[PDB]
Amino acid sequence: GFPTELKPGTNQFLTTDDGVSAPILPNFHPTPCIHIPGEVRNLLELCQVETILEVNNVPTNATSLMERLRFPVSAQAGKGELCAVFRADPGRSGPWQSTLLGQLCGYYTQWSGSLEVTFMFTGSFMATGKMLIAYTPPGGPLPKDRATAMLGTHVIWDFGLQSSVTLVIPWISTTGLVSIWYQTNYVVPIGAPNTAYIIALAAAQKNFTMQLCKDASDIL
Amino acid sequence: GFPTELKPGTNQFLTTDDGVSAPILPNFHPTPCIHIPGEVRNLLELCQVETILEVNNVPTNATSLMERLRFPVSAQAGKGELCAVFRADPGRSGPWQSTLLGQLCGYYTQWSGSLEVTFMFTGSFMATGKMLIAYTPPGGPLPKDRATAMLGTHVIWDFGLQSSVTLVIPWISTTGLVSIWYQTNYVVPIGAPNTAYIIALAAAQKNFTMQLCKDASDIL
Amino acid sequence: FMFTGSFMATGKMLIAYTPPGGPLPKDRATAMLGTHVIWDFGLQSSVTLVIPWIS
Amino acid sequence: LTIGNSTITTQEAANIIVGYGEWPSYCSVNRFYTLDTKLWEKSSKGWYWKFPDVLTETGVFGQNAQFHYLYRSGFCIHVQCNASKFHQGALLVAVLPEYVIGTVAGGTGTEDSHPPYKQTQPGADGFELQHPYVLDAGIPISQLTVCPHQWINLRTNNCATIIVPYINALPFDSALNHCNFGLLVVPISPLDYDQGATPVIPITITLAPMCSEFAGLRQ
Amino acid sequence: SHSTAETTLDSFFSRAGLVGEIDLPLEGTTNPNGYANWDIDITGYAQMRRKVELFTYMRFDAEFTFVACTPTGQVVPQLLQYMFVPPGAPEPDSRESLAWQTATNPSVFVKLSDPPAQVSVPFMSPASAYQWFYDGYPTFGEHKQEKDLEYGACPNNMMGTFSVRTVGTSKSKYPLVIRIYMRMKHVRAWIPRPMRNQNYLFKANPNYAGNFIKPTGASRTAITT
Amino acid sequence: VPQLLQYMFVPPGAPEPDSRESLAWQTATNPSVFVKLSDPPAQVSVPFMSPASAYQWFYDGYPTFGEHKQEKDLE
Repeated sequence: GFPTELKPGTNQFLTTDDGVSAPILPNFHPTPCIHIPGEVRNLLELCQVETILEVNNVPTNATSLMERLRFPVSAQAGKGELCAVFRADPGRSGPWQSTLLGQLCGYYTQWSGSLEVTFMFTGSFMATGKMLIAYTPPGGPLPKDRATAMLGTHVIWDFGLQSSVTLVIPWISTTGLVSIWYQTNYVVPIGAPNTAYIIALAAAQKNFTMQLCKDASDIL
Repeated sequence: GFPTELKPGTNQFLTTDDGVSAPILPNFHPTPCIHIPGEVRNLLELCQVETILEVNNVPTNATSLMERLRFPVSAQAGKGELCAVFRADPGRSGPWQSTLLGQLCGYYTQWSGSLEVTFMFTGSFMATGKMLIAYTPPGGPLPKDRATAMLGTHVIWDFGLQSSVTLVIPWISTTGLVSIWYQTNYVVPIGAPNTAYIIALAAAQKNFTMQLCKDASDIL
Repeated sequence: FMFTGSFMATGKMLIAYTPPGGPLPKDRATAMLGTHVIWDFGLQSSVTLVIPWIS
Repeated sequence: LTIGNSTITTQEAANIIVGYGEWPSYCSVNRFYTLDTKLWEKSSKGWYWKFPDVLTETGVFGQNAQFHYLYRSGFCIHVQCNASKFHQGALLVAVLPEYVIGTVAGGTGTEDSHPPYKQTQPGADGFELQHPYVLDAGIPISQLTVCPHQWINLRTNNCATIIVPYINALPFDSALNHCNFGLLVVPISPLDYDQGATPVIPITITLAPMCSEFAGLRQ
Repeated sequence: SHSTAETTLDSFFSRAGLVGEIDLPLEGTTNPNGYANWDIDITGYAQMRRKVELFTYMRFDAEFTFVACTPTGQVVPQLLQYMFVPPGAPEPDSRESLAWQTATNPSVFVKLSDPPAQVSVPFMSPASAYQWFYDGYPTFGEHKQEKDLEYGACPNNMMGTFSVRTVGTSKSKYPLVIRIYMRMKHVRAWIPRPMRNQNYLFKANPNYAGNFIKPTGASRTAITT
Repeated sequence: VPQLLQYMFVPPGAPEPDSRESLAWQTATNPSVFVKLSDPPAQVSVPFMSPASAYQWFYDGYPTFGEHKQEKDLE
């Protein structure tokens, strides 16, 4: 009635709208809110939790899934390469779609920040040896041996420390590569198991975040 | 619902409207704005930059465009007329559609203000001579010789100065004419080139501005 | 170094010094990597070179 | 700063020109680079250069700059053109940011595949413009002066300088991945001289960046 | 001047004009599947394209509108759909595709009897500002020898995609003709670039042809007035 | 009846349409509005477009503002 004509496009219906509707029950009183020990604020803190990562993917049998998530180590192999973790890109298929970080990033398009990983060793109390962690920046060719990787940012493993070995990637945004190499041969005392299995952990840093949502779904 | 009836013409759709629409993504956060050394404010400062002007347009061959933008000078011609720049009207075809000032004014209908031009000379260090710059106001007949043009506002060229010669038009709004004449013969020392080429520059003054936009396009 | 050209002449010149041990110079680019002196004809004889050490 | 016996004769009376009245910035040195002399001829039409990819072969620190990824420096570009007092000519020097090289698609069919490596690599010497009116890119030569430039006249000066900071497409910039800029030199008035005189005009360009960065990544 | 509002860069870019033209005839071969798609090609029209190369680095938003009409211009009781496709999201492939019901893709239900509705999209470019010229390789991948699937649609430059569909299992009864208009609210540029003046050869690639014309040839000789 | 009609203001500099399929219809610089006639009539306004300070219904001189006073000028 009051003189004012709204510009055309009054009844457009887009999902993003910040519209409020009249309640179907204008007299109901909602149940009181309680305090629960659990609490969630954003997706950032959920990315700040640690979760396991997988390397080996050779066997596919149903009763054989466990030896996928861990990779073996033997004393016979020396001065070479044990395992080469696939390219660093959590959104795409590879290592990171198994962990929580990649899957939640699966609901997003692009991301930027820094990533860090920590490594845990499961050898005997009487065992000793030396290990190498190799990181190469994107763009650079494939590593050849321990010497070429040692030129760049590398982490050397000491068995005087149990799991203090950790790596931090300054920036991630075509993709970087990380690998593991034998700095020295594996030596074991007599009367001890001749082989062990290795596991690793991963998480997200403070400055890691996503920007835009993606409509991605696979199953079902 | 509230009693008020908008006057007829509520859903008229005109392009000039200052309307704001609901974003298609009500939750996205735009990328942060950065500081860039380049910066643009209006069309006036872009008109305040210098750009070359063209006079000669005799040859049309593809490998012959360069001698268009400059005009030659020879010692044989004397006490006469070397070059007569076309009528002063940047919007229309002629001299000024080659430079930036006229082309941007091409997107506009009418303009008012003052214009200035500067001249540069490319002779040898051992050369000398005298030159004349002629401007006639609109309405007045065509100039006949150096004497008739000298009655009006004229600029005399001195070769003791390299490019200090400049001209300022008090007002432009059917069109004015400017020409170049030989005040004296061209004298050159022996052992030096017998001819030279001349170039000029143009720009817009502070008080030059346009008023109304025009829907003008030619190619493609 | 002193130059004895005409008053109307101009050009560019290069002075090359290589340290002992290093191979023979190939062109102006290789010598330019080391300590070199560039000659300007805006100066008459201001061009000079100093060897830090000789043994 | 001499490589053995590299002590050239340099000018001390350069004409100082500032760019936008703004000095370069910090993270977001005394080596003077030397290039091969250029010969200017009566029928010459002008040249062009592409940085930093072609720059990584002439400089002493430029040769190492092939392996350096990022840059942090200020550019003091010196262009020198020595000539006699009775020579005639005119030269233009300017910098065109984000200068995309225009490929030429001739023949009866107006369609070509990905740009050939022959066109992408003109060498460290430089290349000549096929049709310098359009800069071989369909861009009119009349409009270069809107960008930073300098006028070189034989009767007026023999040298010029240009100072430009780093302007890139992204706040985080890569020098070995993204082509930054290039230099354009084109004659406006063809050079003339008397019969029997020297027909070759030397051109030299000197620049002095500060430093670059290695970067590097691992898997 | 004192009243310089009409002379600013916003006013120099303040105009809604023709951007897209897509037709959906009742029967034919242009779209025998009942739907169509449109890529945002501002460079397609030389009118609006020639404006942008005056600068190299620029930022702009946009708003979009839709008009449905018959070849005679009558109004019919049917609905049409419009949705913005981000680069990550997949384009529809069939009329009964599962992409129509995807929740993460924003879509709106609109009745064309209602006078035309208009929607806007904010800054979607991951970079700080748009770059109409990328002095390098079109693909951002690590391979520089193959025909990658990401060629043409690079994440650093593309700004979205639209699709159109008439929803409903019952068959559509009317022909459709659709016209698209766009306009910008905020425009900001940093560095000027010399204006592109000579004739164009390709639709989105600045490559040119060997037949040279000059922008002007009206003036015969210097002596001639 | 269910149809739409177009209205646009033509400034003196802009060219008038010449055909039904003319390119002037899609010109961006010419303001035009899409209107449904079923909607009760819409109204638009134009502000002061005269380059001069005020209108003059009588021009004591020549109808043309050109420098020629003998021909049949297009203006």
